[PDB]
Amino acid sequence: TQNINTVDMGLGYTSNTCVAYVNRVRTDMGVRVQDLFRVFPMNVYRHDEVDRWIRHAAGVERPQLLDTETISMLTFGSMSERNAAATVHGQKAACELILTPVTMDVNYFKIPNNPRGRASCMLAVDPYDTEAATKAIYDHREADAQTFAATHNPWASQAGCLSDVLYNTRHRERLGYNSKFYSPCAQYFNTEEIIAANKTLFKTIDEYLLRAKDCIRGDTDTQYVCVEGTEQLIENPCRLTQEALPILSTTTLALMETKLKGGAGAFATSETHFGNYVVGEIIPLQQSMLFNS
Amino acid sequence: DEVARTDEWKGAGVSRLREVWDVQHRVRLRVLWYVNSFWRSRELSYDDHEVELYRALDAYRARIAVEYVLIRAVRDEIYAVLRRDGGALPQRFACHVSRNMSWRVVWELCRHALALWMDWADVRSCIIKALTPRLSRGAAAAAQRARRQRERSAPKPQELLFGPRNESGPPAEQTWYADVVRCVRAQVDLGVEVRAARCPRTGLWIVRDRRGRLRRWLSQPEVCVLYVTPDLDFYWVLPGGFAVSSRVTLHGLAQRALRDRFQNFEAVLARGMHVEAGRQEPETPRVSGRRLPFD
Amino acid sequence: FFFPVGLYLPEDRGYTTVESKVKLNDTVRNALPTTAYLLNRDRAVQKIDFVDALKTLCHPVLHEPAPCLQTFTERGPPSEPAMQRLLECRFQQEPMGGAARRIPHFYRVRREVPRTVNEMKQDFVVTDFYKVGNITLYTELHPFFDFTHCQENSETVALCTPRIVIGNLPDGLAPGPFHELRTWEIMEHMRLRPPP
Amino acid sequence: MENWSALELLPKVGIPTDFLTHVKTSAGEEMFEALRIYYGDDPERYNIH
Amino acid sequence: MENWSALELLPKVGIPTDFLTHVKTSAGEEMFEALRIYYGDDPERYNIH
Amino acid sequence: METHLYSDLAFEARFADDEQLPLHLVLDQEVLSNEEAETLRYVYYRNVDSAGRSTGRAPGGDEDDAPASDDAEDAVGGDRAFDRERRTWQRACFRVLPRPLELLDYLRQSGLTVTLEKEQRVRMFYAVFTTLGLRCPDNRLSGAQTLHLRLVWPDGSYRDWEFLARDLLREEMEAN
Amino acid sequence: MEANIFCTFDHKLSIADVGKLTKLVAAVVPIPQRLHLIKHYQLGLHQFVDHTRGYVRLRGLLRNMTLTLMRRVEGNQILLHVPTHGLLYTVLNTGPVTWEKGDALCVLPPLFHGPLARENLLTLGQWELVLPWIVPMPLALEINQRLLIMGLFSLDRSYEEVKAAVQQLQTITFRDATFTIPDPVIDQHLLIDMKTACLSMSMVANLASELTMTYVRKLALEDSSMLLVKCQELLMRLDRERSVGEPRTPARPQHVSPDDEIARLSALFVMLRQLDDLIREQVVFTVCDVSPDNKSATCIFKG
Amino acid sequence: ANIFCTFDHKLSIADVGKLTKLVAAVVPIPQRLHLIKHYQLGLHQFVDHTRGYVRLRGLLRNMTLTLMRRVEGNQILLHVPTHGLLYTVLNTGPVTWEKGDALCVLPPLFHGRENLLTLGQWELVLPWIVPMPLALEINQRLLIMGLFSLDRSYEEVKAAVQQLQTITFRDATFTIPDPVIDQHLLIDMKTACLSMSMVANLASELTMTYVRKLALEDSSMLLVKCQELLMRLDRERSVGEPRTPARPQHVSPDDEIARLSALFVMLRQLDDLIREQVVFTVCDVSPDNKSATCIFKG
Amino acid sequence: VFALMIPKDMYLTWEETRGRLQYVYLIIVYDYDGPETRPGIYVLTSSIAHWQTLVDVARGKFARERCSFVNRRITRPRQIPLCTGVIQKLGWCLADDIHTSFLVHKELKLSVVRLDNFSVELGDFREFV
Amino acid sequence: TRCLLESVYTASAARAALQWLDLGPHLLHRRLETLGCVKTVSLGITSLLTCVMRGYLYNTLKTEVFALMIPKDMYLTWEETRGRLQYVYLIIVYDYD
Repeated sequence: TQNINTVDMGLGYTSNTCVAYVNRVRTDMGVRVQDLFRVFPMNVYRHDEVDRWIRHAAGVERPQLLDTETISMLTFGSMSERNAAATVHGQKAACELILTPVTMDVNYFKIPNNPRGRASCMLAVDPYDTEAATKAIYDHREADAQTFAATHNPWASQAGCLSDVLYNTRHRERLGYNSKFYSPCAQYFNTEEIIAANKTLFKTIDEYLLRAKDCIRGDTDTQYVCVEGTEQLIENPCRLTQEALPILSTTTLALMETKLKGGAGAFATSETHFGNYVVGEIIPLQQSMLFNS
Repeated sequence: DEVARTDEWKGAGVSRLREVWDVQHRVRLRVLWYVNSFWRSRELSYDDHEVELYRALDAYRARIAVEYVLIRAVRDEIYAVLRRDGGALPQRFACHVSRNMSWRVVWELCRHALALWMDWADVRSCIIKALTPRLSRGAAAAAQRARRQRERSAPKPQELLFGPRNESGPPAEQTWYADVVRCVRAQVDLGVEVRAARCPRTGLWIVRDRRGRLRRWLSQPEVCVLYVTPDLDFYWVLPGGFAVSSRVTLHGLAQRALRDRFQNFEAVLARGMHVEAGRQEPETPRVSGRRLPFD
Repeated sequence: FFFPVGLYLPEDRGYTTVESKVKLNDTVRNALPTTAYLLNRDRAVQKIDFVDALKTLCHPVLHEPAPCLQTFTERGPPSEPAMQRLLECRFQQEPMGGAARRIPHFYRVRREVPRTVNEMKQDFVVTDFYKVGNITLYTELHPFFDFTHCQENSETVALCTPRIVIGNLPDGLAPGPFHELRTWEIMEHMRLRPPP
Repeated sequence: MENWSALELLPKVGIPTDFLTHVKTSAGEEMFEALRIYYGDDPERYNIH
Repeated sequence: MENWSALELLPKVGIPTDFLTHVKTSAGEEMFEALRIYYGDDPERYNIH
Repeated sequence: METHLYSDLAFEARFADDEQLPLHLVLDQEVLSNEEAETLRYVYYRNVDSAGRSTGRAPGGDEDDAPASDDAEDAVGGDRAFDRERRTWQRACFRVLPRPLELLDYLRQSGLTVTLEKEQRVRMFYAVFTTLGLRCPDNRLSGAQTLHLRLVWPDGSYRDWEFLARDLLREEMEAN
Repeated sequence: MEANIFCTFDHKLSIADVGKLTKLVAAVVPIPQRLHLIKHYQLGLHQFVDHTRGYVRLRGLLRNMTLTLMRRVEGNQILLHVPTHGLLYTVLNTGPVTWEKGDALCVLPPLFHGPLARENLLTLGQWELVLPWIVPMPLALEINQRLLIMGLFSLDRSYEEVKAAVQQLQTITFRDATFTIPDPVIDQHLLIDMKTACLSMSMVANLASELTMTYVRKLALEDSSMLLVKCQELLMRLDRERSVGEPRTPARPQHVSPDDEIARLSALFVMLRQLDDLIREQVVFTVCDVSPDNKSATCIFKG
Repeated sequence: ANIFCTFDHKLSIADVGKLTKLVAAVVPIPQRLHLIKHYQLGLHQFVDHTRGYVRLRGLLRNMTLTLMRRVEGNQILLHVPTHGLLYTVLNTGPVTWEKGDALCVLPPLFHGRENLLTLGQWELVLPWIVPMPLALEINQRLLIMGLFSLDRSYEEVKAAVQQLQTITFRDATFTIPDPVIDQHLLIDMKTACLSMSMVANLASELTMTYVRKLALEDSSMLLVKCQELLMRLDRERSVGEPRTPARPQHVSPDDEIARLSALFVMLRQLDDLIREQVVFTVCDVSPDNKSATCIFKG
Repeated sequence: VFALMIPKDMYLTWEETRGRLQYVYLIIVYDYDGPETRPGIYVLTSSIAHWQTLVDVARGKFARERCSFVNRRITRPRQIPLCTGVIQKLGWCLADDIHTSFLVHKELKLSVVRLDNFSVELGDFREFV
Repeated sequence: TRCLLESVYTASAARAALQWLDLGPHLLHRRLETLGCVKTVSLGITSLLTCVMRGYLYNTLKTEVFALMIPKDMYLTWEETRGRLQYVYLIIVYDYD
């Protein structure tokens, strides 16, 4: 054994990194939906016949009892969802769904935004100002900082929403859930963590470097929360900026065919045809960057 | 080998299923009869002589009347004291008034309000809610302690200089229950909780919402309010703060009837309760149909 | 990444900029979108429909509004003076015995009644429903359920009630033209595209 | 928590400093643990015990 | 609090001690302001930090 | 259904002293709400004779028969009267079935055999099974006897109803 | 198998903190899992401590945890040693209980001691190191017995009558020291324990033969002594509460049968062992040495 | 771990020769200590006319066990065995061991006085190491024989105790001493019998009330079975009496507390009796069978 | 040390997310519901090492057999039932070490469960009601 | 705060001061005379305090300057942005209930 001590000899940041090159996607970039019956195994419908009928109509099986406190102490989180028979496209990027009104502004999806419908970046709020932070993220009588509307999704933006009780980890703990499953929504709906993250500039940079990092098991078909060792943490810039990026999506196969037929730079532009539309990818990821390598 | 009672209970089964309503026909429930109950083997006799049923119905009538006789006592006390003082009543709640107002119409509205309150008063009126804590066991000892504190002699210099703190008096803010009757659209709100405090500049009463906001129905001409204090003093207040004051006598009822009608329940130790008294309870032990049972 | 599926674009302002590039044959299935198309890890085409969401949508948690009501009631009624008009409704059961005869007696008194919050939602247009001027937004918590504050026993209480049919959604979140287009879709499904 | 008086009294080695941002911005934004600021002349360094 | 390990390590002056009563009696009857007693061999003095 | 069997055995064991016979009941959405059924804590019952006198009090009357006195210091015969009043209530066992069921089908799913004069099905959102004791000291029981049912919830609130023996027993006693 | 376990403190340690740690060497610290590397958050009972939740829950959680001995604080690292069965170790007692040579020790959640001061061990921000009490067998047995008795007595009673009896039951006096059981609550664990006790008592009542039932009555008729007087007080109060019957003399034995008695007594002993398991904790140390200041002892570790 | 024992009496060569035959015997010590006197060997310390089997069993529980190693001219060397290792031990019991037996330690019921090492009113008495079934059988035989003590006037009970004294164990027969002397029972055995009778009597009374208390919380089928069993027990027990057993409901708190505490304190007395201490496991036994190799389970 | 072989029918586990360290037990349970008695034999793997908690969860699992034991006691008064069941601990192994395997001997093919690096620490036949 | 600093002054002399203050018929300010601010203490059965009545507050070598401590309930300001130089006053106001 040999132990090492390091002293930093700079008064400022004396080292820099850049993400220079990428060549793989570990996940499938798919469209498969998250299985809530896995994450919430205890719940059943009150009438047994309708419970059987609903579980048969979907692809899910019988409910399961969450393990007790002593067992949870002795063991690790349950990996309820088995691996698949074959894995061609790699790890499953499970999509989590937020219910929105049909009249929600389509231009909202064409730029990086909070899927919650309201801005919640703490770098805009004064440090350690808890009341200002809560008013910023929750008060719908105060105009949203990003768009100056009250919200673009009333069913997700305010305290006690459907999506708030679905994805906020406090409400999940209230309901009883399997914590082993990774949730892509948790970073946006975790109000208490976001409020606590409201520090000064360099403190937030240090938090971003050290702690506010995702960690997902890389050896299983479904995204499980990692054990905090033997797996290195994953940088997640969206955690700091509190936004999601827009992906290339289209409403009809005609517009997808047009995008595939066009030359370079076709994926970037967004187009509309009466009731149909395309949203262009914010960075040329799909078109060039994955396939250049 | 012998046969267990449970096996013969199961095999014998039931043969009855009957619906029974309560006396006032509010609630219906079903009764099961098991052909293996020990009830069968007894030599039981049964008879329903008419005079016994008549007496039972009279006693049941007496049981119901306990609340309404008390309400009528409050009403006739109101009329008695109003006659006693010749219809002249003083301001007792803080409100500003004008000499130019036509007070005859508000007198008429007060009469209408009295009629409407007597029409609508119920078991959930402020009177019953105010007297119910009196029936609790700690009540008598607390009253004795309060009286003994209230009339003790002034401290001498020795006890002020040496020894214990001064004995604290009662808090300035009290909790009352009230019945609010509105005439313009017939509406009576029974058993509303209110906080009462006495104004410093003038010794009148000020009533506030339990959240602390000022109750404003003194300013509304169409509403009269009846207040009852835990000392069983009642004020019948018409707008402007002018009130009729008297005490809620209840010696017209036997102790047994009042007590067995609405003495408060007291709990016994069960699952989830702390063995020590007064501790913070954990979550309530619900049994639910939304979830799988814990076993 | 985040992407929408199922949005309805305003027909009163519809436009196209790709008329010279694509043509869709006149069907309702083209008119009202239900599908979103994406690219795979390879540049292959993949598809999502509402049927695939059933693993999420059918779970009881979406249909249970108890935590929503708990949050709604734990934070009290709004204190802003402009918002007080939302709290003034009171609802009263009363016997049906003499109702027909008593109907004139109700109008006998010439007093107006407070306007219910659900009715107030209906007069916002589709675009300014989301603006800060929409007072009622603090009640629009769940798509499937209704919320309001009301006066009960001279106190303010919170009432939660389920929307039984989709027609009960506010006009700002599901306008009339959307319902008409959806009916056209159902008729096209039933082969009634030109109706009798 | 640190002995600032010992820092003030003891001899020091002079270096050219290279804060990227303004030094007061680095202090106000909490670049360092164990910060102390004072204005003018603070006599507390003179009371040795 | 007094760090007894420093006394245990540093050089000491040899003295003929004179307690009128038994040492454990004077210590047990609380003659001394601060006191530390240990039995056997205490490894504490060896972990210099 | 285990509650009914246990209560029958318990009343059989206690009959010599108590002279109370068991009465098995089923409760559903016609008597209590789903929340009330899910959160129920205790069920209590009281026996009242034809004269309106509760069982637990003295046969020849009590001090409680005196009128109340309006004195706060006296309360209403406070501690002694409170003790006398509490003494008259008795606690019964109960079990809650929190999910919709058909009663006859449920009973047949258990070991019981069911043979009714008319086999009409009864459907209920939930069921509370409880057994109450009816007092018959003389080995006689009068149709004018009254029985009270009390349900208590964790906050201490309660709901009361009363039934008279005629409605409970008219044809059942005439059959035996 | 992992013998030595590394624990990393995620918080910067001062000089006072490392002084406290090096003072704490050879104490007994419980761990939730026998991992190779753990964070300091997992140390001790603080991760589980919760008032308004009760004593029995914490007792069960502690009983499931694994025990380690502390050594070698080495600059932001501490090394925990998992003892092996049958070997000889030195143990530090951190509680107020008085150890004596030759007795067996059990691990239990801390009780409330008289001076009310308690005082903290290391305190890293909101985290605090709280250790269990290593206690001799008689005291642990008394605690479990009184907890069960309190549970059985309290059910179906009002707070008023249980107040004085519970205040009396909670207080323990052991070797000139006074302790109180801090937070008893009627819980699922206590209820299943009570159910098992009730089943065992019913089987004991069913199994007991006529002569083992009548032995006490025969002695009461034949002999007189203070112990017998104390027993007869209880039995007489029970009989008088039941009926006005005077003490009946027993009869001539009807069916003498050694084999029947032997089988019946064997069954009774099975039931008695089952009833005894409810209160007897697991022995973890047997002491044979003690420092005269009662600060440490030499003990043999038992699994 | 080594323990040194010294003799301050005056040994002869005959005494040494008698002592060397016990080279692998099991010797109990009151406490672990580096250097002890010969007075503290064996059970001779505790023997007195007023106490018997129960007290010696209880004392043997807390004692520490040692094996012997051969002798200096005046000093005995004792070895404290560690758990899990294997050692050679001497068969001092009245029966023969065999492979796989679990061995318990018991106070000696009888001797032979053949080879007692006596040094001025002190003598070395060693406990019996016997297989677990034999220990169980003789323990419960003694306990039963204690209960019969109070009415031994009848002939049938005398025949019962006569049958109860004799024991046969795989081709060995011997007679257990009668725990009653001069029509009286020693105090420790009397307290044991009193405690077990009190436990039974208290259980018979308290069980019904606690069944009701628990059934109020939940009414599982197990409580129904317990209720039926207790009703049967009361019916059979009351067959010789009129009317009813008439158990009441309004029990005073102090009576209930006293009854529960008495039940448990009586349970604590028996805990030494209900369990046998098993500390050895014999792997290999010599054909001579007077010695064997065993694994220490202490 | 060695490896332990268990047939598929005799294996059961109650926790579905196996802890890193697994203790194994031998459990036999008597069912008295029939005219004879049916002793069910099982081999159990669990992360619980404390015997009392394992007994409590086992009682929770096998309640029907407890009721059957009491019913056997009441039904046949002249006969004394043994117990509800006994539990003995023998072994500890890691979760990854557990595998499913097939065995062929005497031409018969059997499905078996193996604990690849089993360590033997045999406890005691302890009975529970 | 009243409860806290009433528990602090649980001495015969302080209670005597309070009784003397409330006893007479005069207004409070007629009974009071202000001396200044204190900066020293020598403890004993009778303690000695040294108080300045014109000047700054500092120790022997002026190596430390002392502040003036006002309890938070008694502190009062009437301006949003403070002037560079501030004067401080003592106010006693009577409510005639």
